[PDB]
Amino acid sequence: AREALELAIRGGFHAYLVGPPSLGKHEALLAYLSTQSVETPPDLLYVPLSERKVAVMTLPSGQEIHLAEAVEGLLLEVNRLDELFRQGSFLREKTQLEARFKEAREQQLEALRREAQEAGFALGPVPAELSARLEEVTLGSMAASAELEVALRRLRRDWALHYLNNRFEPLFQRFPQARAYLEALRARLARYAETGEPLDPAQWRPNLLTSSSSGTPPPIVYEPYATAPRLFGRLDYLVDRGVWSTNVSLIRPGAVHRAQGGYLILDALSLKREGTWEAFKRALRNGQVEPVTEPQAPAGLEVEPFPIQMQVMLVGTPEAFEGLEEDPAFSELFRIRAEF
Amino acid sequence: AREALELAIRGGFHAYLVGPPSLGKHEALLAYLSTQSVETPPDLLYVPLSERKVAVMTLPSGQEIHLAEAVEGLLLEVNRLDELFRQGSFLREKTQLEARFKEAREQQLEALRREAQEAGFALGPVPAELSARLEEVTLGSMAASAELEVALRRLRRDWALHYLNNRFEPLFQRFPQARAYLEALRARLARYAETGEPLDPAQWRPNLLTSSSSGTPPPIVYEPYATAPRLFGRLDYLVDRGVWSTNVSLIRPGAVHRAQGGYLILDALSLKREGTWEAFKRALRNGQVEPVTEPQAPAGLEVEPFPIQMQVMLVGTPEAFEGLEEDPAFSELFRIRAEF
Amino acid sequence: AREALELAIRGGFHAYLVGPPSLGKHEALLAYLSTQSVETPPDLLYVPLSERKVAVMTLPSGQEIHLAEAVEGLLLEVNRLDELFRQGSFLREKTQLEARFKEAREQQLEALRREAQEAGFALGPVPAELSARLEEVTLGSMAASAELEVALRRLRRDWALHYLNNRFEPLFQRFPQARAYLEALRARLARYAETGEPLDPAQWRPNLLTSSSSGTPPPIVYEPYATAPRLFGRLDYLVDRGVWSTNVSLIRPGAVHRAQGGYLILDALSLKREGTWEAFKRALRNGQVEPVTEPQAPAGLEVEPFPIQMQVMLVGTPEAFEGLEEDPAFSELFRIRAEF
Amino acid sequence: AREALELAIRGGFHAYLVGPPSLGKHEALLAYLSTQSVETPPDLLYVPLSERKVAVMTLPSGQEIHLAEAVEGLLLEVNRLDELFRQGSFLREKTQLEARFKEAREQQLEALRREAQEAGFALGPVPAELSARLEEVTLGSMAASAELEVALRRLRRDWALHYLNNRFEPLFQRFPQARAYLEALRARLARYAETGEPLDPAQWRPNLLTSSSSGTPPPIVYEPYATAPRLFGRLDYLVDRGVWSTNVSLIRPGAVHRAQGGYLILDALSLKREGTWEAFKRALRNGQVEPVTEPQAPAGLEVEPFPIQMQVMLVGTPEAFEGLEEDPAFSELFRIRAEF
Amino acid sequence: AREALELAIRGGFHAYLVGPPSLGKHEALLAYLSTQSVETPPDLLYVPLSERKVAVMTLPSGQEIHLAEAVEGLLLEVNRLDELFRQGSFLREKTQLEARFKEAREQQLEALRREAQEAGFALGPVPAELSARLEEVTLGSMAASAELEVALRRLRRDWALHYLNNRFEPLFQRFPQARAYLEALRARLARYAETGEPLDPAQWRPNLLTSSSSGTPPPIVYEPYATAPRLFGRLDYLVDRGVWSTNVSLIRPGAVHRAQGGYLILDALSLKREGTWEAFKRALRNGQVEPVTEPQAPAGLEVEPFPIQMQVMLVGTPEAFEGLEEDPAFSELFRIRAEF
Amino acid sequence: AREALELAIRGGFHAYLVGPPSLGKHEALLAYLSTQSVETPPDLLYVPLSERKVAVMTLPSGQEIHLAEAVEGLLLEVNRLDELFRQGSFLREKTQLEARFKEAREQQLEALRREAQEAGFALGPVPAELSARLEEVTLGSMAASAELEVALRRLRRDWALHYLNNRFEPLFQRFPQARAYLEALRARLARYAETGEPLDPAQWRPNLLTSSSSGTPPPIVYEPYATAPRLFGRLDYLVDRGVWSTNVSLIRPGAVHRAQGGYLILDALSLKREGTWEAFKRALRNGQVEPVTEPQAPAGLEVEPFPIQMQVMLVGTPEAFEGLEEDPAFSELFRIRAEF
Repeated sequence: AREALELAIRGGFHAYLVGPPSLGKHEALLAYLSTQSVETPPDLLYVPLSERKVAVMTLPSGQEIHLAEAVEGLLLEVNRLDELFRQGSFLREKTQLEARFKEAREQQLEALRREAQEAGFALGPVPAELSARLEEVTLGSMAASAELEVALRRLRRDWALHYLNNRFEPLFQRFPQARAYLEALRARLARYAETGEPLDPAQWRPNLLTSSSSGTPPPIVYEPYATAPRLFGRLDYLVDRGVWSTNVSLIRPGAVHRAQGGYLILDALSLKREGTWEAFKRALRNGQVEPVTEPQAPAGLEVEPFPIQMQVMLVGTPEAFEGLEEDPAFSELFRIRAEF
Repeated sequence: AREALELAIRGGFHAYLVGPPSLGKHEALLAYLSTQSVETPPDLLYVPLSERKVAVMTLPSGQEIHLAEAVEGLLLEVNRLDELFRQGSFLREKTQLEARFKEAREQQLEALRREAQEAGFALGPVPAELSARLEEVTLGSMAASAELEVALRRLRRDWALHYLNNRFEPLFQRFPQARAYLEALRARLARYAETGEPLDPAQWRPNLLTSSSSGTPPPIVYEPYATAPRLFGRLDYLVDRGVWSTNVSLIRPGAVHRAQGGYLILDALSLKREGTWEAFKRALRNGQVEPVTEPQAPAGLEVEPFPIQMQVMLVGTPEAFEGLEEDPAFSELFRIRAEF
Repeated sequence: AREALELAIRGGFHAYLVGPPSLGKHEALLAYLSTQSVETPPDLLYVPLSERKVAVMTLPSGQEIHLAEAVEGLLLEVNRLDELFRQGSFLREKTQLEARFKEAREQQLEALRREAQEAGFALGPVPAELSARLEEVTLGSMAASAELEVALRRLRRDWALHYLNNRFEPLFQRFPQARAYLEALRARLARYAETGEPLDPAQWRPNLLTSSSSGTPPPIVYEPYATAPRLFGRLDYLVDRGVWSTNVSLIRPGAVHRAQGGYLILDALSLKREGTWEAFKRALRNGQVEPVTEPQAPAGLEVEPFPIQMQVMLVGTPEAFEGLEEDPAFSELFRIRAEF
Repeated sequence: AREALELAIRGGFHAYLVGPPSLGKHEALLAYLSTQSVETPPDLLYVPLSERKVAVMTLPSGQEIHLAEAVEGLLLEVNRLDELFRQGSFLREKTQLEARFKEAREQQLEALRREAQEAGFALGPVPAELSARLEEVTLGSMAASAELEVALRRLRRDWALHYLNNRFEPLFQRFPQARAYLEALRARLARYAETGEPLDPAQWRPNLLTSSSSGTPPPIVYEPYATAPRLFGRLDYLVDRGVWSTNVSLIRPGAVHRAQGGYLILDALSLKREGTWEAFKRALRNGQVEPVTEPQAPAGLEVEPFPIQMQVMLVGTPEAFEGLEEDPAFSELFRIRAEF
Repeated sequence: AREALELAIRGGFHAYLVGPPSLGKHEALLAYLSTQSVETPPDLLYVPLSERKVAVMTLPSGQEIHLAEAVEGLLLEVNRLDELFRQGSFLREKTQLEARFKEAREQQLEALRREAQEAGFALGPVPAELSARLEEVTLGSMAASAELEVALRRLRRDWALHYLNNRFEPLFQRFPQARAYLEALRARLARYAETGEPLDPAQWRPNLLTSSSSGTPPPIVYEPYATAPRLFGRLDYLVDRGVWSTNVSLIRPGAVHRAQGGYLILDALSLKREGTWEAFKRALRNGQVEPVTEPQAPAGLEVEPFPIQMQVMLVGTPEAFEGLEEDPAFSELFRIRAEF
Repeated sequence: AREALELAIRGGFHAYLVGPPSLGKHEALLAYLSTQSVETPPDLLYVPLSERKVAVMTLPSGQEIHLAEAVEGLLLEVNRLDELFRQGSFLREKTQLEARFKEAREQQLEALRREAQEAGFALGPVPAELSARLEEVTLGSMAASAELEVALRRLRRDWALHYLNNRFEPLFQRFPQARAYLEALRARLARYAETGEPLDPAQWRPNLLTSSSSGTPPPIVYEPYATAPRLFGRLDYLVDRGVWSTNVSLIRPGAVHRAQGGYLILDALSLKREGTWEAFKRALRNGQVEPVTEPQAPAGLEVEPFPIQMQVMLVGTPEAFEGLEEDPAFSELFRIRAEF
């Protein structure tokens, strides 16, 4: 009874608690677990490495709130980049290379103008094969033109990175686990500099899944209703007019996200009724799971599978277990049985 | 005389050799140096991290030929990527998600068609505010359409990287110094997969500057004609029609590139006649230099400065040195004077 | 055709070759593969950590022959241990502590003898409660006796380890990957010292599975007959009289063992006919497999799963593939299809 | 005087204090030293790696109390292992392999029974060489029987280690210096699982020798009575009936154990009177010493020598030193002499 | 205005603030900066590696006060060394080797005395070539004499280092960055032992340049008067009678020393009036500067250049900047311009 | 016999071979050992860290010849330093600071000369307290004079180290174990620069003790005559006139030096006859020994103890061992006894 339960707690083990038909057995296991304590759990959370790609991040317990606050500051850095490009020192480097490209165009124009022989500046007949020369200058002016747009972009980029490396340097040393994510944000702010294309905060913020936990009391989730979305989390979508979209902030946590580092108490009967035993088995066997998506939605995300790091306690009556007990994988995963 | 010279050789020192008006003093210093030997020099070379950005790479002596051969193989990998996208397993993943996007469009079309009330399929009057519904479907079909192009790109990309990581893995372990450059090539082949846009070999190949050297005999360059381009190298350009362009293969080595790890014998008189003392001073003081460009060309490269790693021997007559000798920086850089 | 095949070879990929009914298609793929070369494969082999437990060892290519030769020498070390216990220096430490235990017994005997009052040495009536004293001495002599056997064992052990650490020290530095296995052998020789119980060479030798390979030509196995034992290896047993037994030398290699680092050419039809598709799928998915045992044999081994490190080429006719092609896992594992 | 003493304290030095015949000179040196402070001393303690082998452990100051508390918890884990073997999931693996061995015996019995020709089941004449067959089955049933006991042990072991690795993992990371000792305890609990043989707490607990010390005030021991056991500690024995025994908890600390990290004030006269100068000299020279045993006791321990890590101050009158002063080793060890 | 300023603060940037003729613009920038906070600055300070050589040391913020206190204790260690050489154990090693050298002299004297043939001890005629023998003994006695002084020095040295290594060991582990400096002090105390030559505290103490700073508020220096000595610090000299001298304690901090880790507010007009723009430019470009010396003083120090680690804000009116604004290096260094 | 011997060889063990009175038993053990092979022995040698201090160096087998050749080159570097100080660039820095000190003296002289009031340049009466001023200038000129000698030394030193660091840099990377010794040589060449005091090659060369050995055949020394100097090596002395001296080249190797990595065959009888059993015991117990010196020589060296790294085989007749056999330390060190 209590001994089997203590054994489950002390061992690594997933367990199942078997009791009489009376209800609220969950609310007694809960009271019991909430007097224990566990090893401090890290913060596990989702972050966007791009608009489409979402990774799992692990931070020391308590640090995720601070990263999120730091990210809100980085988003406002677009206003600082704007002011940076109003500075005279930048405007001077800028016109300086503009003149470099005016010069090249407006000399090949003056070499094309010294056709005082048969032409007179456009803005004969006949041509005379200086007709080719006209194309040289045209094609060349368009090429110098695109080459100038690019060089301005590269210029804005370089200035932007000079400024941004000062903002980011403290962050890398404060959040070494967030390194790839901070690099992704830095690149994206650099692209705002090149392009002027504004950031949607909702595509770039970290998605904190649960509150940080000391371990005392342990994280504990009771799930009476075991659907796939409630166990595994789900991805929501925005449909504005006819347009579908989605982003990292639209991932909604399930029990595996909220119970990280702790205990997940699950109603067994509900697990059977719902589709979910087979998928639950797979999740436990693999150590990870993805959030539920709507198959055949015209929008999507590449989401890293979320690791399973909790201990599961199934609750039910003998009758409730009988369907489960006849599967050989049941006792392989749920080694300990506990009573009353 | 010989002692001062030995002293220069054994010490780290830049020197100057002072001799009578008779010519071929260079061809005697050369004969002398070519009996010495030096520490094995690494291969120093230029590689493109992008079409516009060029970095310096250091490889163990002899390895650059092998990297260059490996790069020629990587360039031909575009043909392998082509065959990869003719595979049934890929075509099936491809049509599979095509159908996913046809489904979404051609159901919202059938929901838009059940306006048998006042419409009849286009391909009244009046509208009736199902007019808005028509736009939902249009805007939504265009969005699903762009979302599909992107997802195909991401699909081709992912397949491409699966294949390319097998080709690149041996290279990273064989050429750990070439890591950033190999990553740049891998990304570029991945983009050929996304885009179909072919690679210009000349933009992506490493530019080997000198033959590898054992150190015996040492690398030795004699430069009788001390212009900036011949000392520091230069960047060439292609002008085809009126269009200017340039790339990493158009960097032409100077003496600082060819004398790496060894000796640069320089005619002193020529250094004075030409513009070049001031720039030479700067190069030595800074430990690095860039190749000469045509200022105000409408095309350019971002080129990492090339490190100076040679020992310089100035050759001349007493008269030839007098202009140099009156500069305080002269003897600071050229500590040793040698005779005859 | 050749292109798809080259693609399979250059990529990491498992492939399948589809051809006309004509036979010997295998002998042509073989001729082709045997002109390639692969990265040098490590030696993968089975070693016993105990009489019952078998682990996988990885050695640099070519080193396994040398370990096996070293192990043959270690087995003969039992003869050296025998001579060690014939040495006077050891015999003296030995009798020295024998006397220490004779002393303790044969003084408590002389304290028990000074019952000249009512006794006379055994080897009244009545007893007189010196009856308890008789038991003290008995129980005490038996305890001192067992304590002496143990101390002799500990003595032989310590001497044995002094000698054996000199033999083993070069081995640890020559074969750092073999460390746990060498420790197991050292402990077992130490136990021969304690116990006199001889070693069965067949329980302690490493089981080399294939000849070492440079990579040129690659390891290549053709398997026309795809039973579980021939793919995965098997465990044999000795039944001498009615007694069952087994050991690490009775593991027989299959194709996954012989094709390590190279290519496994497999007849597709045979894979279907035999039980084996499902188990083959599992092996590939898991990256590892165990050798086949006779279920319900009264003897067994704990065998570490052997990693799969080969590239598989399925050979067949279109007809031969049709049963396979209708499984979604087929093309997931066999990405590349090649012709003729 | 005070200067020589300060010099002794500040230097590393063993010293001797020479004073008038008046008593309580120790109680004045003590008052003085107890105002100083020293570098924080680690906890040095004895732990059992087996029932017979005792090692020295070093822990950060204050951590030994916590290890000892953790060890008390590990000892009670035998109760948890008991409950573990009452679990249905374990009982099922257990009968499962019991049946595997019943099957093998009770089929070879039915093959032995089909001697309906000349036999009739035992539980002719004559034999007929099926007499050999009877032995096959007997010898084979005994072998299958022993093989079953072993397999049950191995089974209990494996389950036990699954559970115990969860209990031990936090300990290894909390007490990395205690690693060998925790491994020894884990193995011993695993053997309780195999065997049912209970642990004697007194053989497995760490033996804390002194209270932890901050360094302020320093550890200080005054020893007026310099026998070998009081300086070096001793090993006690239990003699219950006639049986001798001993264990790690029966080691009694001496001054070298209690003064670790600090000062040992020693009466010089007493050092002379007692046997102990020669042994004290040796201890200091070697940096270590073992506790005193009763030579020729029929029980013993293998005890790692305990390091000497204190500074010694000899106290006496001029007369008291004269016997010591005439030994050349005296001043080599006691460099500083201090007065009054 | 405020935005440009925030931009300067958040970026790494040197800035200049342009305002109306009204005074106290500095006292407003100051009020503003003193509400910010910066990353904790290390302690940067000057330490003497010898009487003539001065290095820069970096310590964790707050640790320099503790090193300085530790150094004051090390200086007083000369008194402890004095007492050490009054110890009998040392005096005995000392006379012991004195006798060894008396013996050698006063036996070769007794071999020189056994010229009872023609001599009689000095303190004939004629000589007789025992005249050479007289010189042997003389030259030999002088050599044994110098060899004895040296051996006494080496003796005092060795004793001194035995004692000093106990004092220094805690310091090396407490101040690992101060390692070279502590080694220099240890050697110097060892030389006091050899030589008796006392230490001048002023030559050996660390020279703390500013108070340690948490970063809140940031270090801020306002410099209205921009002379070279006030910006860069200066070296003072002592002239006592006609004798010039100087030492590490005579280096006087300038603004670059006091503003380390923070902000240096500088009056622009004053920078122009004084000699100092050119030297300031150089300092910023190089990242370091040396303190001002009196050229052609007959005393000097070898002083490591002090790194520049502050952010500079120039203050002035438009008019005040015009002279500066026309230098291309101005805007290269002062990227941000701020108003009012 | 052979078995005991093989046992000794295979184990780590010191042994003793007991045989009949017939002679040449050594020459048979020798023949036997010279067919074996041992682990490659490092080169163990003596190097001078100063004129008085000698350390043990360990080099990879074969490298000591190369270090010795490198050292011969370093000794000749004094000739290169001479030429360096004949260079104009150095002479100019030199007179430059000479003038700086002439200036200071010959201005305070001209300030002392403007006593045209009551003086007239020396080279009244009465004085007039400008008498003090005369002393200021004198004392000041002497101080400026000594300060100049020092500054020239520091100047020569700095130039010398610039040159020498180029010569030494390859050596540090080629001989990382020789680091302290190379540093000592570099400092000594730097002092030749400061001082002009020539180096005695014999005080600075490494003293190679034995030829390098592959291990096949093993190093083997037979010692029939077991005096202390022949076992342990000795220090020689030079007595030129009456002056005693000694240096690292005057250390003469004994058997422990020549048998390093191998076998030392020792006549047992000779060990008894000579003083040497007690000292031999000590050497083995300590793992190291020093070479024999003449006690009470007026010259000496501080010599690091040389490690013992050989296996010892004592040879004799039963009679020869009897004196040894009765010492308890005998069999502790010589565990194995072998016959015939």
